[PDB]
Amino acid sequence: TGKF
Amino acid sequence: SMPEVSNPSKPGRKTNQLQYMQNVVVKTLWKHQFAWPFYQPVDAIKLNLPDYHKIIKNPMDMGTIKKRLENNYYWSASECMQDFNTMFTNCYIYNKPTDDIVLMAQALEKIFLQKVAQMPQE
Repeated sequence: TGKF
Repeated sequence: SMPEVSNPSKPGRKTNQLQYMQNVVVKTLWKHQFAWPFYQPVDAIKLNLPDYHKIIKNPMDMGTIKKRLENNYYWSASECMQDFNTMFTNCYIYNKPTDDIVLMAQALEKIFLQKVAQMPQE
């Protein structure tokens, strides 16, 4: 997971 | 839930610095092409960040800051500056060093500090  | 943007038991007002924070700092940052990830509170459910609130205990975002200024929530520009710092620091702490959003935060924070350096005296 994570943002960008 | 969303952070509070009003509190009848917290002393607030509108100073010359706080109007600068609202009408110069927030306005300048909001128009920036890198500002949009900071417009609203991080939605850890929608963004599939299930541990966001494990790592980040004090969320902050520019939408909340703008509404607090509109509500005369702050007592001093210092308080508003700290909210901006919390917002950027949260982003550095949670995200990976190589993420685009970290680069975006760094460029936005530099503009934030440039504007704070020219804030009027209280």
